[PDB]
Amino acid sequence: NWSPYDFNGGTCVAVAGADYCVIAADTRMSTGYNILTRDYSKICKLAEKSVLASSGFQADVRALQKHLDARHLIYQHQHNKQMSCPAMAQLLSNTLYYKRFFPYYAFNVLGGLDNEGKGCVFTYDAVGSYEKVGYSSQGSGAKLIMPFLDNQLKSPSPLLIPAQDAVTPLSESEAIDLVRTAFASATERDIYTGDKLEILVLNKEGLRREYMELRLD
Amino acid sequence: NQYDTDVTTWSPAGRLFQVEYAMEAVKQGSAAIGLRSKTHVVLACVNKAQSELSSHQRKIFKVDDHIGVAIAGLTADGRVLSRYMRSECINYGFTYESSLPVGRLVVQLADKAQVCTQRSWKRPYGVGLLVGGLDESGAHLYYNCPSGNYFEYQAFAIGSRSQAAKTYLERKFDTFDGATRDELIKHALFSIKETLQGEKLTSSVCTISVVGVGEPFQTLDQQMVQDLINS
Amino acid sequence: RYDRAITVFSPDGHLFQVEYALEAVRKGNAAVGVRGTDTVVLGVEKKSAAKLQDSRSVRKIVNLDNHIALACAGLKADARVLINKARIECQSHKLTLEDPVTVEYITRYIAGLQQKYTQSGGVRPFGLSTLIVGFDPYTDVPALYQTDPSGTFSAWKANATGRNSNSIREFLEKNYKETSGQETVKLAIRALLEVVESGGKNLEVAVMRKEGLHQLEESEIDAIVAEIEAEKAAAEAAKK
Amino acid sequence: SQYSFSLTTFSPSGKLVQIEHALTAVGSGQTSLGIKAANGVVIATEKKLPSILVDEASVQKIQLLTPNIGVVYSGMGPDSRVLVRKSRKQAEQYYKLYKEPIPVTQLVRETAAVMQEFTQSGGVRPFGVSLLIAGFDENGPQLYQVDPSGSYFSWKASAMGKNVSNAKTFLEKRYTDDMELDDAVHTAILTLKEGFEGQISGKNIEIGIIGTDKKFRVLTPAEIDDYLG
Amino acid sequence: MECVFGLVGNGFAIIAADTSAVNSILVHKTNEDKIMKLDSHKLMGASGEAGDRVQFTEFVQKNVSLYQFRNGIPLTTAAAANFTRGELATALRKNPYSVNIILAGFDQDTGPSLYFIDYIATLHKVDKAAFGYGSYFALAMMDRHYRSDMSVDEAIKLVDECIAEIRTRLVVAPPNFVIKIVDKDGAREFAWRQSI
Amino acid sequence: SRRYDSRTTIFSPEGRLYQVEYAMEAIGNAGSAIGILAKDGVVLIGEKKVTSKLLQTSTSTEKMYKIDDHVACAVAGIMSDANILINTARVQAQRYTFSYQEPMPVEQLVQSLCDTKQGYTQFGGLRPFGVSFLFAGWDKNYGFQLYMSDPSGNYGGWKATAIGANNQAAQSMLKQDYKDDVTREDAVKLALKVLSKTMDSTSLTSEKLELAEVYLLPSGKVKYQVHSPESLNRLLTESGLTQPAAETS
Amino acid sequence: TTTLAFIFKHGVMVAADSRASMGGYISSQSVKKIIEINPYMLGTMAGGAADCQFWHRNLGIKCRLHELANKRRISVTGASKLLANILYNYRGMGLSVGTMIAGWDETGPGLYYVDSEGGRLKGMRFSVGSGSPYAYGVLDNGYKYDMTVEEASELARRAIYHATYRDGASGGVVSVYHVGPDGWKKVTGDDVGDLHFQYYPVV
Amino acid sequence: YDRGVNTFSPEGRLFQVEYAIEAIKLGSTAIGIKTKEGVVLAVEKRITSPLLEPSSVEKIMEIDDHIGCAMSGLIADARTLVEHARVETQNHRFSYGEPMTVESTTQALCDLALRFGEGDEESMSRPFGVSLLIAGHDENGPSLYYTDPSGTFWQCSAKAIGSGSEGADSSLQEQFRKDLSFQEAETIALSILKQVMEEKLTPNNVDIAKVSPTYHLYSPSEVEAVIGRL
Amino acid sequence: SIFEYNGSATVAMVGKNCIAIGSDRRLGVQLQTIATDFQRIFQIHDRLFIGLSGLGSDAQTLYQRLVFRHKLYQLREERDMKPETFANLVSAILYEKRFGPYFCQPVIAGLGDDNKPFICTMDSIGAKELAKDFVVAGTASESLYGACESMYKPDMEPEELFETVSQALQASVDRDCLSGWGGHVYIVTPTEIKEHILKGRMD
Repeated sequence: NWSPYDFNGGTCVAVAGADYCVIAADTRMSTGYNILTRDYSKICKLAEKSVLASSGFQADVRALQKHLDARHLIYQHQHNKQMSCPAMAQLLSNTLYYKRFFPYYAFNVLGGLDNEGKGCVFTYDAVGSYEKVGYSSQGSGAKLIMPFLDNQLKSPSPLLIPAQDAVTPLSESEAIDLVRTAFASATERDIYTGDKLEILVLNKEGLRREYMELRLD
Repeated sequence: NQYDTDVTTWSPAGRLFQVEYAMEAVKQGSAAIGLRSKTHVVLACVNKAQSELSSHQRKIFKVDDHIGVAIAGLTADGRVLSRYMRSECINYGFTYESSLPVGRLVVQLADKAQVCTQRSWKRPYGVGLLVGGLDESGAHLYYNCPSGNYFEYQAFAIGSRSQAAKTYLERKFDTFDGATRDELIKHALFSIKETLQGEKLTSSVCTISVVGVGEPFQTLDQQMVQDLINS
Repeated sequence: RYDRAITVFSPDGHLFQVEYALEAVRKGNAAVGVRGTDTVVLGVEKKSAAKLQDSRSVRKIVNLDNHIALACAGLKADARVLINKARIECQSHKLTLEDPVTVEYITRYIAGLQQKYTQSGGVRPFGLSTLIVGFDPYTDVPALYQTDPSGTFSAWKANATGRNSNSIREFLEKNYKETSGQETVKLAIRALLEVVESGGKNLEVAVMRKEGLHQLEESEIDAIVAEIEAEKAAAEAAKK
Repeated sequence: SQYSFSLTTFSPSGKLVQIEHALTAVGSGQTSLGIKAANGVVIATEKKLPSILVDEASVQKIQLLTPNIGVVYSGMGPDSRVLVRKSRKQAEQYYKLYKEPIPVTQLVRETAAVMQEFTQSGGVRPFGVSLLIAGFDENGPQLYQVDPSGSYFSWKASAMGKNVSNAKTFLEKRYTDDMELDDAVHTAILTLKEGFEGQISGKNIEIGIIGTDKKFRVLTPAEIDDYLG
Repeated sequence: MECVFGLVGNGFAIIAADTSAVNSILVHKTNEDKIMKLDSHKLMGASGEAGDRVQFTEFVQKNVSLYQFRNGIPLTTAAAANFTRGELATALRKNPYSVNIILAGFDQDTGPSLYFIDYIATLHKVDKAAFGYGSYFALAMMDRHYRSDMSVDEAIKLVDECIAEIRTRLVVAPPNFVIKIVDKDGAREFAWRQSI
Repeated sequence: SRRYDSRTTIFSPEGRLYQVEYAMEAIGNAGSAIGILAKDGVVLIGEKKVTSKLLQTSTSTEKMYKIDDHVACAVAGIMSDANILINTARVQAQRYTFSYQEPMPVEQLVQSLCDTKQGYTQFGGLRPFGVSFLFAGWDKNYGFQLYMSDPSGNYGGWKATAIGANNQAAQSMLKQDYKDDVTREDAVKLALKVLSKTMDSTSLTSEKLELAEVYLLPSGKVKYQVHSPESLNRLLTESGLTQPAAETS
Repeated sequence: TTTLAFIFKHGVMVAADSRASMGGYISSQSVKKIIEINPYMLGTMAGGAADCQFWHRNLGIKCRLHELANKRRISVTGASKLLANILYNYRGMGLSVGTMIAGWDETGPGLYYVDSEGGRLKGMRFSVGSGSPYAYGVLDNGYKYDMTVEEASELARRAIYHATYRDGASGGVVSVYHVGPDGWKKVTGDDVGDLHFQYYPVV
Repeated sequence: YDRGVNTFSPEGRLFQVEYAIEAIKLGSTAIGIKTKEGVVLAVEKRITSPLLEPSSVEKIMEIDDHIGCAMSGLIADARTLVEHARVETQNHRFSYGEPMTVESTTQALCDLALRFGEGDEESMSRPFGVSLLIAGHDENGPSLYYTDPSGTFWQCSAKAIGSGSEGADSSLQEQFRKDLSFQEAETIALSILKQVMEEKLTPNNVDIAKVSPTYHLYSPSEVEAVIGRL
Repeated sequence: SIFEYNGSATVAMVGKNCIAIGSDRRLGVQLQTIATDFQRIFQIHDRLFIGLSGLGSDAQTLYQRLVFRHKLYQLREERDMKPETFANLVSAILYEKRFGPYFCQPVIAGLGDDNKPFICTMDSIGAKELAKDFVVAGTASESLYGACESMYKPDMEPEELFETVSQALQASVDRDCLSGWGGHVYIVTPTEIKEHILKGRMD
């Protein structure tokens, strides 16, 4: 009779730099073919150096964000320190999988700075499996973004045994423009992406926030 | 005196002796101070290590961005009550996405404490919490005795040798209401000095944590309190 | 459920109920275990032979597993419960892990079980002190352990429990040597003879080979007893 | 609610003291007795009330549990009601499962087990009552006794309550096999008269009898008086 | 899918079974021995879902071993079969196991026996048994040549013939079969029938 | 509420549980019963404690109960608790015969009952069962068996043992007189002799006695049977005649 | 996905591709499908990726607790049996897990194949995943028990390459581990897009 | 009297907690010293008779790759605490993939200490008559903590528990220098343990453990070397 | 369905002072004939027999469970249970699983009281069918009804009753493919119990 899920579209992108991490996601929210709001933020700042950007069912996205925030506050109180990014990634994986048999309908992309200060981006299923990758994007427009990002930011795999070196790392001003271009191209061709683009640029100086105007129609 | 072995046995004088033993447990704690203005609460605690080599036991704690706790009495129960208060503040934040008012947390805490003083198999908590946080009205300071009662003061002190600090505050509490952050910090330092038995005050004996209408909870660092004491 | 702190601390830090369990152990049949290089003997004081007992259907030295055996001292009623749980664990370990339980593992399990009882609310401690024996799989190196009512355990070259446990323990402390084959059985029999001087008709002895347990026959115990009874008199006459 | 500590422990002599107090407590109850004729059973008890203002007809001490069976109690009244209710419940469970009346012996055994429960379970005292369960069934007349210890016996004749010894000796000397049901009724009435201070009347005592194969019926005062006349 | 079958000679009870463990189309293994030893004098061939087969067989072996050490006298074959049937029947309505069991054994005072236990928990003391698609061929051939007094040579010849037919006529014909015999000496492995 | 707790399950400074010892005392105050393990059977004989003349005595037994086709018991101690224990024991025997489909070997039945008793002996704070059992039965495993159970939840196999009142005198006479190869008749005679010699009153009365024997019928069927009063009279007369038939010299 | 493992003279090898796909989409080409449980023990990922990751993390934790308790590293048999039991407890819930537990015991090399159905096998050759049959095809053809590690590692790479070439759901980076007498090591990892033109030269 | 397990004494101290604290006074002396290089632990085994196998008497148990633990008091009740700590540390590794800090393990062990009681609210019916040293290394560097049956703990630079507490602590304050090289730190602990121990210090009579980066229980041969150095 | 998973034929029929209960003799997965000597009739005591048609496993379970209860009744009451009482007991223990029913169709027959026959069969949830001429259950229900309706007589000596039940059962089972392979007939009289095994079609 009734469906306990809804697909609210939007898309999130994360780009991991050598010393930073750029996370972006448009502010559109919708159901069916009508826009509910144009200022729904996908990005949540989970820790001082982690930032969760997720797309999918909005109620489940918020439930997951609040659950992780509460669990982080508990961790802070117990262990008297702020959860590192990879620990948050592991916690998120376990939390997603605990609801294996009634999953969150959220597609998450953690970004952040690890202990040593290198940006690290974790990309998730809806059931918990995750990887550490140099970039990612999830949601409606993800498939439109991936080919361009892949073409523009390719590095020898981390699994090659005679390690084949690494590609010249990209500075921040270039990752920002790359994310801008990705969302421009995704909005042109996806009905679920558009409005603004919140580009949280974590650094060693603390995270900023930037906005760009995507097309409305 | 035979009205003394079980909590649920009133004494013929109208007294409850196990509860009074719990309330005595606090008096063996170290001096936990607290003093309030209309915007700020300052919890200061005197630290007594059990040896030259061994270190002290922590007594100030954070409950959320706007509430702090200074416990006296046995620590095994201070830990459970602090964990409960943190959990409640987190749950309220989760449900209403707003900070839990001090007063309501304190009253829930007093209910939790009283519940133990009424059942045969349970025992009172034996830890006296001195809650200080923020409400829409501004700053607030409470005290929760293991008896399940709670009070509100412009300033207060508990624990062993807490009478000297209490007696200094009773001289100066008229001023706290309108006092700035620095003046409350100064009053906390002096109220501690009154507790020290002829020792010159130093940062190494007490820790001061302050919460304010614009500031989250914080425990002042070892060196800044030392520099302030050098005045 | 009935929750009452039967075991509790005495004003000087002692667990009176555990110590009374130990005393209940003192009153139990003497038992001895002598780890040898290639065998691990066990023995007990009474083989249930007061001229009328029908002891066909029960042995004191009990198999927890073809891998492992157990001798118990103290209350006989508790021994059955402890042995049943030990057997159940021996099987459940094979199920959960294909490997059979190593001697130290089952000893530790019994010990923790006893401690749980000395601390669980509303239950009496086991009044037992078990001797455990076996050959750790894939090792063929014998192993001897014991637990005590407190729930603490440790290995031994040889040991005794029950009445006169101390006297047997001194005998072992002065008479133990790295034995093999029949020599281990000889030492165990002598150690028991120290306290049960009415030899033969009272001892019950078993020997653990790498291939399992097997309990000596009356004729065999009598042969060993006669051997010792002759050689000891001979040695005493020679010395004196 | 621990309430799991037997209040009826073993005294150093091996005696279960609280059960003995219960036996005394029945020992101070009004007398009751029962005889089994060769062709039926009879049970009776004294029903003397503290005042005339008490309506004697509003309560009966002899109560039938199944049309074959009836019981008499001595000692505390309230406990007998508990036991009668529970015994009726068990009889009806038996009838539900097997569509036959429960044999007297089985009902007695089950009531005895109920009695025993309270002598081991924690937080309760044994029933201050002893029961005489009279029944007639497929294997002849039967009279069973049950005491707070939960043990039960089969008697040819018995009594309990106030004046146990005199009634007991009276029955022992006056009882005989082959006694008819009416002879047993007269004997029981005489035994009650022996110790019954005052004068017997149909409104002072209670009688119940089971004929041959028939139903347990509690005599009405209109006809008990005919028997005693 | 599994094939299993039994045969009771004059003083022995043979059990044979295919030894192929599969997933969908791949014979991950052809040495999978499925006939268990419950005791020195018992065999328990099982057929059914591999996980259920293994778990149930191990559970039953645990209980057999527990009985053995606790009392000192091993379970007689009929009692082992009845215990298996009881456990399987109780699980039937709560969390059914999908295992079909053939239990053989030898007891000095009774001789060889072979029990039929279906996954529905129907127990019967059969002269000859078989489970799986090879059951048709096995049963027909045994009926054709079975006698009540077969020398182990004759019984093994019969089992070889049954194996050859099962290979020739089934489409899921497994290539490898194991043959286990129980006699006065005890449960044992008789021979391995390599085909490949 | 604590002050009302007797703490039944607890160790005394001696290392022994008081309530179980009081239970053995309660057994000691109960009627006597003895068991004789004969070559061709097992015999249990018991003393009906309550012996008022108004007792009906038409009931077949008061102290010996059938637990299964192959096992019976003779009870001493508080018969109120013994009823519960025999109900449980019959239940346990049938539970084995259901699971395994064969008679439950006697030793296992004894052990299961003793494990029931030890539970009350160890945890829960309830008084232990003040009972003690003699078990007679037959197995394929071991043939005729006789076992004795303490209220401690401990048991042992006995060629001949006694429980209840005046236990030790009968025990001693059994030590002095029991021999292997004692057959049916010899076991019956020995039991009657030892009991009456242990009784306060000679020339016993059938109304004050119970005799049961678990033997094996020619066709391998364990047949338990309790003697009718007239059979008791015949045995009593024969024994009261044969006792002087030996004491004459 | 296509993963294989086989015991031979000098130990047990393990190989596996690196593709992760949903429907017809390649969500990634860099999933580590050989899961380090223990410096002596490697599991393998096949079927649900979340399920395999989670239950191998649980397996690692159980093995660690067992080591701490018993002061002895759990044998491959025990680890395999723990995983089999754990997955059996979830029998009907629809998990997807097929994982070779390759390792080295005190008693010699060990390799076991475990399934979400609770089925466990022990063998000297296995391969799991969609490209299982191609891996077998090449592996059974080239396999010999006496071959040296330097060519066992080449066989394990060639088999997975063939599976990737023929199977849509498999591909990416062939990652080959060697679980030697002491412990394992990543002997080689190559990119299938380069392997193909290594084996079939452009000319 | 039948005072409850949780009864407060007139001066505010739980009785059973005091009676438990008394129980550590009877336990073997166990001593540890923090230093920059790492942490050292030692404990008298109390090998009563030569038959007893020395190696099987373990009083220093690993909680995790970086957290030792010296047990004193009732070693039966200490096992349970260490098993709880092991499962908690592994859970934290499972739930974050990083080692649990030492101060949190200590606080994890201590949070179990006061759970006792009656009334089916907790299975434990009595305090743990065990006081532990927890020697570990984590992001904060070497750290040493200790606990007592009062469910409390506190970091210390050097501590000695069990029977010799008072003497060992006096000798430690007189000598703990805060510049100790690990070499000096372990000889100091062993020299203190020597005087307290009635029996002569032998390789088998004592158990030494170094936390340093990774836990290591000294083998008998290694103990002989440092006994000689002393 | 599930009742004809095994297939059975059981009949009961009342003579003068004798009762006869018959049955088939074969176990089958569905049409496989595993054993031609199955037992559907069980003696519970002299003068009381139960036939348990329907699923074989349910039958064995109910038989063993009924033996438990009956023996415990003999020990507690000291009388063998009367037929009608046993039928009521079986009805109760079948109805307890009203929503989990045993797939058995028991037939109960036995002399008792003043040597008076008793027969009844029950629904799978205990609805009793106390009859007086005859009762039939199993897969050959209709055929047995016809054969017995056409072959019964009011009061029949033991030999006539044997011949009639035998002919009815055999002629009614020959018209059924899930039953046959012999027969097993009891003639129970207040002085004698005759247990016959019949020569049947083995096809």
